[PDB]
Amino acid sequence: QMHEDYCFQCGDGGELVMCDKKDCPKAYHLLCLNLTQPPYGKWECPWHQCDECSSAAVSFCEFCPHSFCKDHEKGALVPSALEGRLCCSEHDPMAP
Amino acid sequence: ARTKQTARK
Ligand SMILES: [Zn+2]
Ligand SMILES: [Zn+2]
Ligand SMILES: [Zn+2]
Ligand SMILES: [Zn+2]
Repeated sequence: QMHEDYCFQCGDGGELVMCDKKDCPKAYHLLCLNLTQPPYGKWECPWHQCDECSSAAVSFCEFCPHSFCKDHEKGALVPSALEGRLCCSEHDPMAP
Repeated sequence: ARTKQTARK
């Protein structure tokens, strides 16, 4: 399984916990998850949960863990200047 | 969950 060597939340390296969701490459500082110790056993990272509701996410910010279910995707993501990678409202689409 | 230690920018 491939994972990034930098935290998806803050962008820096260090002690990172890795997502167990199939094919998810995301890794995170515990601090950046608002956790004080690694989750025990199989763990799915915050990218798989909708920002707006309790449903699983299906549409993803490519620059941070924000993501959205089918009911919340419209208008929550826009194609960025970086190869059309989708970004949430927290990034300048011209320089994500 | 598994952890690793990488270089910190
Ligand atoms: Zn972090
Ligand atoms: Zn994940
Ligand atoms: Zn939702
Ligand atoms: Zn984002």
